[PDB]
This record gives sequence, structure tokens and C-alpha cells, in this order.
Amino acid sequence: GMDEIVKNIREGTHVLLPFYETLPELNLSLGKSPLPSLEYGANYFLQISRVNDLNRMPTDMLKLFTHDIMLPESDLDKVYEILKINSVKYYGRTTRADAVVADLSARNKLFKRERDAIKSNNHLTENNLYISDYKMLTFDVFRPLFDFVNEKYCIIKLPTLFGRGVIDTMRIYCSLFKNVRLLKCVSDSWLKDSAIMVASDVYKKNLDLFMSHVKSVTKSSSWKDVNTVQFSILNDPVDTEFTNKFLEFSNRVYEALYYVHSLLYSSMTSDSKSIENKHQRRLVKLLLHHHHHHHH
Repeated sequence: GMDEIVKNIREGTHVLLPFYETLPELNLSLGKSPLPSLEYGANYFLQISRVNDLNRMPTDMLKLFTHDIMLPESDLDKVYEILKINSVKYYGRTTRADAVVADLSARNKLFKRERDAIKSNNHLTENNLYISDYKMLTFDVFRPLFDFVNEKYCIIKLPTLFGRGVIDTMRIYCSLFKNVRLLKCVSDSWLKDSAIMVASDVYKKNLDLFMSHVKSVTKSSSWKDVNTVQFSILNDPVDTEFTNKFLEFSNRVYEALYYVHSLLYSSMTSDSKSIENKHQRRLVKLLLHHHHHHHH
């Protein structure tokens, strides 16, 4: 419904993930990430189809039509304010911090390389956008755990909600923390499928089991930047109930992203051959309209 889409974009959305006492059978391997699958909720139409349309556009035109709506992403700062977090850290054990943080998103950028228009040209099709790119979920999504000691929160901005890897990663955190929540804030980019995981109330005892497995596979107790690569961690699929719980949040995001990207694509392919069109006006209005009732 259009009512749910508007409120999700204008107010944000979130879900509370459950806690699992048992960690699934861990099997870390670095280099290759698991491919998306139907059991994990892969959906070309909802998650890829409109993204593939924007991929064919030349990036010079994509930058012109997204110039006004590419606002600085500040959803991590918004979370720090709500949680009354004073200081944060990414690593290290010699400083005090309220939370350990990792930011895997592509902040303030939408595409990887400048590229001309594509007439699908071998039927070919590498994704140039930072949207629905499961390759963005590198192994540094677990770096906060290497130096997690007495901190209260583990905050991670996920770069995507697409693929099996992100669901497997959230299943692990739901065994390492007893309070895990997925967030997509208003001040986050609603052109990309990014989100924020907020986890608290750490379960130290199976956190040690996880880090013990990671240290044995990586053959190192400290973090190594050479391991900022793709990976898989779980063998058998996770609970279907947990997948559907993730998809409840995931669907709401991709429902709104489809409307946002359809407006952008209709504006760029408008018969008026201009940025001044009915689609661009609704797109700029929905995203750039001030929340005056929250401040003034």
C-alpha cells in the first residue's frame, strides 16, 4: 500500500530479531560469498529489476537526476543520539567507548565507476550501483567482535539487504547478542538498500566460541586488513522462521525502494527529455521535504 511506503520512508522502519542460545555450525571460509537463493528470499523483480534499469543509464545522467537527493548520510549519528552514546570505536582495547561500530556502506556515493549508457551489450550486466550488491558484505562485518570487551552496543551499517550472506550474518549476531534490531533511518539514503544493526546485551560465552573459530581459520588473533574480502560462514540454511522474520523487514525496504527507483527511472526516461517533469517533482518532494513538525 502507498500509505505504508510513505510512512516507511518518512518515519523509518525496524524489526526486533529473536535470540538463539545455540550458534549454528560455524564454517568460515574467505574469498567467496554465498550466492543468493530462493530459500533466502531472492526476488529479481522486487530486488533487482528496477536496479537493472538504472544500471543501463549513463552515470553522467544519473548524477544529474540524483544531485539534489544525494544528501549526506547521517543515520549513524542519529542512532548515537537516540542511544545517548558519547564515544565509539572501530577497534582497539586501550580506550573506553560506549559502542563498537563498523560502516560497510558506500557513504555519499551511488555508483562505483563512471560508465556510459548500456544497451545490454552481451546481455551482459555487472552491477555498477551500490544497490542490491551482495559482494559489498565483506568479512570486516565481524571486525567489531575482535576488540569487543565492555561496550554496550554493537552498531553496524549494513551495505545491502540482498543475498544469503547478510541473513547468515544476522543469524550469528542473534546468538552473540540478546537484543538485536534492524533499522533503516530517515536520514539514511533511500536510494540504496542499506540498514543499521543495533545489538546490545552481549552473550560473552558464545562470542568466545565464535572468535575462537575465527582466530583458528584466520590463523591470527588480531584483525588483518587482508581479510576484508567476501566470505561464507554457515553451511546449512538457517531457520525458515528467522528468514521470514528478516524478510518482513527486507520486504518493507524493497517495497519503498521500488517506488523510489521507479520515480527516478521514469524521470530519466521521460518523453520531455528534461529534469523538469512530473516524476522528478514527486521524487524530490518525497525525499527532500522537511520534517518541520519534529523541529520547529
